[PDB]
Amino acid sequence: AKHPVPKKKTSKARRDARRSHHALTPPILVPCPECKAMKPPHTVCPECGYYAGRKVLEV
Amino acid sequence: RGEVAYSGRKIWPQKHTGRARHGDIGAPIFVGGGVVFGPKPRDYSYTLPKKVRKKGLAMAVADRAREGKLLLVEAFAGVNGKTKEFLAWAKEAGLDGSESVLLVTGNELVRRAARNLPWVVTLAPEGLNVYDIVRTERLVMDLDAWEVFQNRIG
Amino acid sequence: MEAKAIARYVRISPRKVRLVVDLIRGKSLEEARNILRYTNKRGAYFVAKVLESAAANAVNNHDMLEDRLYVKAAYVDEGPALKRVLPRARGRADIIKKRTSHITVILGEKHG
Amino acid sequence: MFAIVKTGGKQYRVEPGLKLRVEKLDAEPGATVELPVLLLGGEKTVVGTPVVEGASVVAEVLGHGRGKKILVSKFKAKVQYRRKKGHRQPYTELLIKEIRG
Amino acid sequence: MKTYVPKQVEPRWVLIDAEGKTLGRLATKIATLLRGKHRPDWTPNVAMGDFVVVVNADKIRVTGKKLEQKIYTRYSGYPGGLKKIPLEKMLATHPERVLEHAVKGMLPKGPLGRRLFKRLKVYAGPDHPHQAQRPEKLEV
Amino acid sequence: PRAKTGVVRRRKHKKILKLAKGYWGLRSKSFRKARETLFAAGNYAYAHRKRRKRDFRRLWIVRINAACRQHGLNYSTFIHGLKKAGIEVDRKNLADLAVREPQVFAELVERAKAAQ
RNA sequence: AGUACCGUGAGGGAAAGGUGAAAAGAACCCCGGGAGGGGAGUGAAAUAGAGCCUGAAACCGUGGGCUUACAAGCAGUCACGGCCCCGAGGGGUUGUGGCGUGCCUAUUGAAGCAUGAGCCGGCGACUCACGGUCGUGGGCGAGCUUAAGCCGUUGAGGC
RNA sequence: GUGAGGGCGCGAGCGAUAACGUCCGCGUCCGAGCGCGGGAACAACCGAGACCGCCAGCUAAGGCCCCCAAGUCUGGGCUAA
RNA sequence: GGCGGUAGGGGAGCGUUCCCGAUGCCGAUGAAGGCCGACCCGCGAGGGCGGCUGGAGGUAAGGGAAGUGCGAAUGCCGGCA
Ligand SMILES: NC(=[NH2+])NCCC[C@H](N)C(=O)O
Ligand SMILES: [Mg+2]
Ligand SMILES: [Mg+2]
Ligand SMILES: [Mg+2]
Ligand SMILES: [Mg+2]
Ligand SMILES: [Mg+2]
Ligand SMILES: [Mg+2]
Ligand SMILES: [Mg+2]
Ligand SMILES: [Mg+2]
Ligand SMILES: [Mg+2]
Ligand SMILES: [Mg+2]
Ligand SMILES: [Mg+2]
Ligand SMILES: [Mg+2]
Ligand SMILES: [Mg+2]
Ligand SMILES: [Mg+2]
Ligand SMILES: [Mg+2]
Ligand SMILES: [Mg+2]
Ligand SMILES: [Mg+2]
Ligand SMILES: [Mg+2]
Ligand SMILES: [Mg+2]
Ligand SMILES: [Mg+2]
Ligand SMILES: [Mg+2]
Ligand SMILES: [Mg+2]
Ligand SMILES: [Mg+2]
Ligand SMILES: [Mg+2]
Ligand SMILES: [Mg+2]
Ligand SMILES: [Mg+2]
Ligand SMILES: [Mg+2]
Ligand SMILES: [Mg+2]
Ligand SMILES: [Mg+2]
Ligand SMILES: [Mg+2]
Ligand SMILES: [Mg+2]
Ligand SMILES: [Mg+2]
Ligand SMILES: [Mg+2]
Ligand SMILES: [Mg+2]
Ligand SMILES: [Mg+2]
Ligand SMILES: [Mg+2]
Ligand SMILES: [Mg+2]
Ligand SMILES: [Mg+2]
Ligand SMILES: [Mg+2]
Ligand SMILES: [Mg+2]
Ligand SMILES: [Mg+2]
Ligand SMILES: [Mg+2]
Ligand SMILES: [Mg+2]
Ligand SMILES: [Mg+2]
Ligand SMILES: [Mg+2]
Ligand SMILES: [Mg+2]
Ligand SMILES: [Mg+2]
Ligand SMILES: [Mg+2]
Ligand SMILES: [Mg+2]
Ligand SMILES: [Mg+2]
Ligand SMILES: [Mg+2]
Ligand SMILES: [Mg+2]
Ligand SMILES: [Mg+2]
Ligand SMILES: [Mg+2]
Ligand SMILES: [Mg+2]
Ligand SMILES: [Mg+2]
Ligand SMILES: [Mg+2]
Ligand SMILES: [Mg+2]
Ligand SMILES: [Mg+2]
Ligand SMILES: [Mg+2]
Ligand SMILES: [Mg+2]
Ligand SMILES: [Mg+2]
Ligand SMILES: [Mg+2]
Ligand SMILES: [Mg+2]
Ligand SMILES: [Mg+2]
Ligand SMILES: [Mg+2]
Ligand SMILES: [Mg+2]
Ligand SMILES: [Mg+2]
Ligand SMILES: [Mg+2]
Ligand SMILES: [Mg+2]
Ligand SMILES: [Mg+2]
Ligand SMILES: [Mg+2]
Ligand SMILES: [Mg+2]
Ligand SMILES: [Mg+2]
Ligand SMILES: [Mg+2]
Ligand SMILES: [Mg+2]
Ligand SMILES: [Mg+2]
Ligand SMILES: [Mg+2]
Ligand SMILES: [Mg+2]
Ligand SMILES: [Mg+2]
Ligand SMILES: [Mg+2]
Ligand SMILES: [Mg+2]
Ligand SMILES: [Mg+2]
Ligand SMILES: [Mg+2]
Ligand SMILES: [Mg+2]
Ligand SMILES: [Mg+2]
Ligand SMILES: [Mg+2]
Ligand SMILES: [Mg+2]
Ligand SMILES: [Mg+2]
Ligand SMILES: [Mg+2]
Ligand SMILES: [Mg+2]
Ligand SMILES: [Mg+2]
Ligand SMILES: [Mg+2]
Ligand SMILES: [Mg+2]
Ligand SMILES: [Mg+2]
Ligand SMILES: [Mg+2]
Ligand SMILES: [Mg+2]
Ligand SMILES: [Mg+2]
Ligand SMILES: [Mg+2]
Ligand SMILES: [Mg+2]
Ligand SMILES: [Mg+2]
Ligand SMILES: [Mg+2]
Ligand SMILES: [Mg+2]
Ligand SMILES: [Mg+2]
Ligand SMILES: [Mg+2]
Ligand SMILES: [Mg+2]
Ligand SMILES: [Mg+2]
Ligand SMILES: [Mg+2]
Ligand SMILES: [Mg+2]
Ligand SMILES: [Mg+2]
Ligand SMILES: [Mg+2]
Ligand SMILES: [Mg+2]
Ligand SMILES: [Mg+2]
Ligand SMILES: [Mg+2]
Ligand SMILES: [Mg+2]
Ligand SMILES: [Mg+2]
Ligand SMILES: [Mg+2]
Ligand SMILES: [Mg+2]
Ligand SMILES: [Mg+2]
Ligand SMILES: [Mg+2]
Ligand SMILES: [Mg+2]
Ligand SMILES: [Mg+2]
Ligand SMILES: [Mg+2]
Ligand SMILES: [Mg+2]
Ligand SMILES: [Mg+2]
Ligand SMILES: [Mg+2]
Ligand SMILES: [Mg+2]
Ligand SMILES: [Mg+2]
Ligand SMILES: [Mg+2]
Ligand SMILES: [Mg+2]
Ligand SMILES: [Mg+2]
Ligand SMILES: [Mg+2]
Ligand SMILES: [Mg+2]
Ligand SMILES: [Mg+2]
Ligand SMILES: [Mg+2]
Ligand SMILES: [Mg+2]
Ligand SMILES: [Mg+2]
Ligand SMILES: [Mg+2]
Ligand SMILES: [Mg+2]
Ligand SMILES: [Mg+2]
Ligand SMILES: [Mg+2]
Ligand SMILES: [Mg+2]
Ligand SMILES: [Mg+2]
Ligand SMILES: [Mg+2]
Ligand SMILES: [Mg+2]
Ligand SMILES: [Mg+2]
Ligand SMILES: [Mg+2]
Ligand SMILES: [Mg+2]
Ligand SMILES: [Mg+2]
Ligand SMILES: [Mg+2]
Ligand SMILES: [Mg+2]
Ligand SMILES: [Mg+2]
Ligand SMILES: [Mg+2]
Ligand SMILES: [Mg+2]
Ligand SMILES: [Mg+2]
Ligand SMILES: [Mg+2]
Ligand SMILES: [Mg+2]
Ligand SMILES: [Mg+2]
Ligand SMILES: [Mg+2]
Ligand SMILES: [Mg+2]
Ligand SMILES: [Mg+2]
Ligand SMILES: [Mg+2]
Ligand SMILES: [Mg+2]
Ligand SMILES: [Mg+2]
Ligand SMILES: [Mg+2]
Ligand SMILES: [Mg+2]
Ligand SMILES: [Mg+2]
Ligand SMILES: [Mg+2]
Ligand SMILES: [Mg+2]
Ligand SMILES: [Mg+2]
Ligand SMILES: [Mg+2]
Ligand SMILES: [Mg+2]
Ligand SMILES: [Zn+2]
Repeated sequence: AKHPVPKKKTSKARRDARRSHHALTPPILVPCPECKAMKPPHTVCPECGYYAGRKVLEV
Repeated sequence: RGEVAYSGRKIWPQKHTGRARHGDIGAPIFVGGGVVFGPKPRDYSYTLPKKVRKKGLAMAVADRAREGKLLLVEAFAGVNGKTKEFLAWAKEAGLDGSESVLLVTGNELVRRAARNLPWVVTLAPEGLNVYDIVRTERLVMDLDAWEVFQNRIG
Repeated sequence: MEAKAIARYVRISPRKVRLVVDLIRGKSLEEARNILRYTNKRGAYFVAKVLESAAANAVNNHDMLEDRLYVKAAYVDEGPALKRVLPRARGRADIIKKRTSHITVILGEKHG
Repeated sequence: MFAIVKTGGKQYRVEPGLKLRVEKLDAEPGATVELPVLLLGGEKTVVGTPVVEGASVVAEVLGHGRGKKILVSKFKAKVQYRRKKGHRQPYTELLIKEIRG
Repeated sequence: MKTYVPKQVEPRWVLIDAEGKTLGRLATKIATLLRGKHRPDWTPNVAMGDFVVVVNADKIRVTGKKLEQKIYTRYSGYPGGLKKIPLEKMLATHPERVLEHAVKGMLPKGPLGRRLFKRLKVYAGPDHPHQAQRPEKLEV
Repeated sequence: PRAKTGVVRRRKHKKILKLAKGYWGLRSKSFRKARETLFAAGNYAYAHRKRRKRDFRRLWIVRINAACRQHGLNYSTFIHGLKKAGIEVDRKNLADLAVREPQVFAELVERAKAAQ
């Protein structure tokens, strides 16, 4: 290895075009069928402690 | 660069450093270093030919005479070292203060009375010069001052 | 009417918090609230604090209804840098820039 | 009815009531001048050889002016030769009064 | 006075029979027609040429021994990927491509030249499908 | 007395950067790249305002040629006919007649044919 | 400040000034753990709020207009067209066509696969003394001129 | 200031009737005309010495079937490669 | 009638700092500086003018004197890519 190195400073255009795929995707949330609170699917509701229509965890 | 207050050590080696070659930080290429061809104490005085000075004095008084702004007086009535007395004397002699006057006389009392006016420049006769003459719009002199001026230009 | 809130000198990299700010711009206040709540990023905390301060400003200061609030503007600026020394091999000294952010959120009323 | 007139070294097609910038003319503003005709067209067609004899276009000089400044600049590489000149072409404004056949 | 720049006009459709004609001598005329240089309102920055339909391109003729000697070439980008096809095999496999290449090589390069080439329709055999456009038979 | 740079260099850099409005990237943002691009642009402008006359003349010739070939002859035949006839109507107005007043151009074509 | 920092040591040796006329330096309330901010309040002014006069440039961002996913480029220029703005005119933008080998330095010759430069801002290089030699503006002219000093001035000249 | 010249033509020498070789003479051009037209492109080959402007005209070399401005121009002959 | 131009010779101007002009003049009805302009004068360097910022200085005609104009020195210091 002979220490590869950038040949030219990247133009703002090129670095931002490279970053064109960096946008976050927003979370995935559904309403809990008990307290109607938005929560991730297939998780136990952290606002009421219910999942599959029963208590599992003290909230 | 020799007068600056730094040492003369080479900051880093000549070669194989990656930086640029340099000597000491007093070099004028550095910030805070010496200044190339900076001004030193000088003497801007020179000897102007004497006849040129004398002829220039003559010519300045001659210009003010040909203009009609020249006036000779014998004495100064009753001014004795007070600005108000000189203001009265000048009002009577036709000096309202709208033109700057060069008063030249041997009487110290008159020069003391007049020297604080914003439109009056006082001079002893032996100190007549072409600058102060061209400076002012009118020229007033003693008869003694006139005689010693004739004796200087002679 | 608008209601803005600014968190200045937030010790985090702008390019990092902007990623989360871009997630909530133009969204309704409740949408933005849940979105920030379940966003797996460090700047989610700070954007959430700024959004809540803005909503409080709106309600308690500019006569705006809570159920009418949305994120009209939302931008991060870059603040001063905390330059630290980082020792590398062979006696060389690097400088790490610990950046800082100025989060700004501006809310308005969505009539209708 | 139109007329191809020649002035300032160049030929323009004019019609009555047309404003036109041509090269500068030695003529006081508001005065009137006759422009030669090389070809008359429209209702009738007479072809100049090279001009037509008894035909002239009467136009009224509206005034004189200077055009939009052009920055003519010359640059010669590796030789430290650079030149900057501003140029404003003097013109005259004419309004075509009538076509005199 | 400025030079007249035409408004976008309706282009005219033109049909040409290639049968028995000389390849290049017809190709130059097809290209001129595609340019719009036969119209007195011609402009170089717009596409205003004709739509040229060609039939019986399979019956083009050519001088000399060019049947076995003219060699079209294609470099596929790989090592040794140089295809050399003679005119005979071309006429017997993709005969309209002969005229297509002869015309494409005579239009300007760039985007406008490409769309001008898109305005030409070459057809082997006597039949074409552009009966809807109703072309005008031209004796070039 | 000491005359430091002060205010001048910034004003000269701003003058050169104003002319650079519209250039790609640093060619409008860096004073030096701006200056280089402006050297190129100025030489381009001189040479191209020279070449524009030939450009337009060549277009005029193409149009006159199309109109002439609509009437039998070609461009060269037509210009020879004009030269012999005595007609000194330039090619700008000639194309303007070829498109705007085809009857006058047809009359010119007639005089050109007959003038040989 | 001969400080911090560097060095065993002799020794080297920085950066760093500015709110306002007056602290009148923001009580109290609101979100927040705090920081920070939002109202209130002070002020002629608070993008004068202490990270404080003026606040340029590179540089990072939000919004708006024009434009961009079949296209070959020292990135411009010339022409035409479309869209947007300000009211036979002009500005902004760029679709297509034409033309077009960065700058500096060094060389017989560089776009050059020869040198230098990431970019911006500030610092950065033909001077001074004395003598000489030409030319030039004056003064005097077979003459021209004083040096050190002395007197006077306190930016007055004279001897 | 320069006292590193270089290409081309002619006359020679050196070289192998070799070199974008080398050394002189006469000339020219580049250098400094890497400004313009031609020669596909190209300092020195051909045309020609760029004060600035014009949507005017005439020519030079070179060109006139398409790219590409102008003749698929006229008369005679040769070539089939 | 002349006016491509490297080395180089000469000519004419612009601008920066300071002094005489100035116990004057401009200035809170807004100084210098900063951000814009498609407006005017000048071939040009530049000078005007108008709007915004700025909050206290600036300085004519005509002369004088220099620490007087930056894009490169693997320049120097700082800031940010
Ligand atoms: N009498 C005199 N020579 N006076 C000369 C000037 C005195 C003093 N410096 C003044 O102007 O008031
Ligand atoms: Mg290895
Ligand atoms: Mg590797
Ligand atoms: Mg290894
Ligand atoms: Mg590897
Ligand atoms: Mg490595
Ligand atoms: Mg960048
Ligand atoms: Mg960019
Ligand atoms: Mg990229
Ligand atoms: Mg961007
Ligand atoms: Mg709970
Ligand atoms: Mg030193
Ligand atoms: Mg020393
Ligand atoms: Mg020392
Ligand atoms: Mg020392
Ligand atoms: Mg020391
Ligand atoms: Mg030492
Ligand atoms: Mg030393
Ligand atoms: Mg030593
Ligand atoms: Mg260095
Ligand atoms: Mg040094
Ligand atoms: Mg030193
Ligand atoms: Mg110093
Ligand atoms: Mg110092
Ligand atoms: Mg110095
Ligand atoms: Mg020195
Ligand atoms: Mg001394
Ligand atoms: Mg002395
Ligand atoms: Mg006094
Ligand atoms: Mg006075
Ligand atoms: Mg006084
Ligand atoms: Mg005085
Ligand atoms: Mg997430
Ligand atoms: Mg609330
Ligand atoms: Mg490590
Ligand atoms: Mg080391
Ligand atoms: Mg170690
Ligand atoms: Mg870095
Ligand atoms: Mg860093
Ligand atoms: Mg004329
Ligand atoms: Mg009209
Ligand atoms: Mg004109
Ligand atoms: Mg004129
Ligand atoms: Mg260059
Ligand atoms: Mg150069
Ligand atoms: Mg140059
Ligand atoms: Mg045809
Ligand atoms: Mg053939
Ligand atoms: Mg097929
Ligand atoms: Mg081409
Ligand atoms: Mg300087
Ligand atoms: Mg400046
Ligand atoms: Mg300037
Ligand atoms: Mg400025
Ligand atoms: Mg642009
Ligand atoms: Mg840009
Ligand atoms: Mg320029
Ligand atoms: Mg040209
Ligand atoms: Mg020109
Ligand atoms: Mg010409
Ligand atoms: Mg014909
Ligand atoms: Mg002719
Ligand atoms: Mg003619
Ligand atoms: Mg040690
Ligand atoms: Mg120690
Ligand atoms: Mg040491
Ligand atoms: Mg230091
Ligand atoms: Mg203060
Ligand atoms: Mg204070
Ligand atoms: Mg509190
Ligand atoms: Mg709290
Ligand atoms: Mg709380
Ligand atoms: Mg607080
Ligand atoms: Mg807040
Ligand atoms: Mg507060
Ligand atoms: Mg108040
Ligand atoms: Mg006020
Ligand atoms: Mg402000
Ligand atoms: Mg302030
Ligand atoms: Mg600051
Ligand atoms: Mg500030
Ligand atoms: Mg202040
Ligand atoms: Mg700030
Ligand atoms: Mg800024
Ligand atoms: Mg944007
Ligand atoms: Mg497309
Ligand atoms: Mg394709
Ligand atoms: Mg190509
Ligand atoms: Mg190119
Ligand atoms: Mg427009
Ligand atoms: Mg064209
Ligand atoms: Mg283009
Ligand atoms: Mg190139
Ligand atoms: Mg070298
Ligand atoms: Mg070399
Ligand atoms: Mg060499
Ligand atoms: Mg290079
Ligand atoms: Mg390269
Ligand atoms: Mg070297
Ligand atoms: Mg270099
Ligand atoms: Mg570096
Ligand atoms: Mg940059
Ligand atoms: Mg700089
Ligand atoms: Mg010298
Ligand atoms: Mg000195
Ligand atoms: Mg000297
Ligand atoms: Mg001398
Ligand atoms: Mg004398
Ligand atoms: Mg004499
Ligand atoms: Mg004597
Ligand atoms: Mg030499
Ligand atoms: Mg020698
Ligand atoms: Mg040599
Ligand atoms: Mg020699
Ligand atoms: Mg020789
Ligand atoms: Mg040789
Ligand atoms: Mg020779
Ligand atoms: Mg021969
Ligand atoms: Mg020979
Ligand atoms: Mg042999
Ligand atoms: Mg030879
Ligand atoms: Mg030989
Ligand atoms: Mg040799
Ligand atoms: Mg030799
Ligand atoms: Mg050269
Ligand atoms: Mg040389
Ligand atoms: Mg020559
Ligand atoms: Mg070049
Ligand atoms: Mg070249
Ligand atoms: Mg050439
Ligand atoms: Mg060529
Ligand atoms: Mg060519
Ligand atoms: Mg040449
Ligand atoms: Mg001709
Ligand atoms: Mg010929
Ligand atoms: Mg050819
Ligand atoms: Mg021929
Ligand atoms: Mg082609
Ligand atoms: Mg053609
Ligand atoms: Mg023939
Ligand atoms: Mg064979
Ligand atoms: Mg000449
Ligand atoms: Mg010259
Ligand atoms: Mg000459
Ligand atoms: Mg001056
Ligand atoms: Mg100062
Ligand atoms: Mg001073
Ligand atoms: Mg004063
Ligand atoms: Mg004052
Ligand atoms: Mg006043
Ligand atoms: Mg006020
Ligand atoms: Mg100042
Ligand atoms: Mg200005
Ligand atoms: Mg002035
Ligand atoms: Mg204000
Ligand atoms: Mg101002
Ligand atoms: Mg004061
Ligand atoms: Mg000033
Ligand atoms: Mg002054
Ligand atoms: Mg002056
Ligand atoms: Mg003076
Ligand atoms: Mg200096
Ligand atoms: Mg330079
Ligand atoms: Mg340069
Ligand atoms: Mg470097
Ligand atoms: Mg390096
Ligand atoms: Mg470096
Ligand atoms: Mg490098
Ligand atoms: Mg540097
Ligand atoms: Mg530098
Ligand atoms: Mg450095
Ligand atoms: Mg640095
Ligand atoms: Mg970084
Ligand atoms: Zn729940």
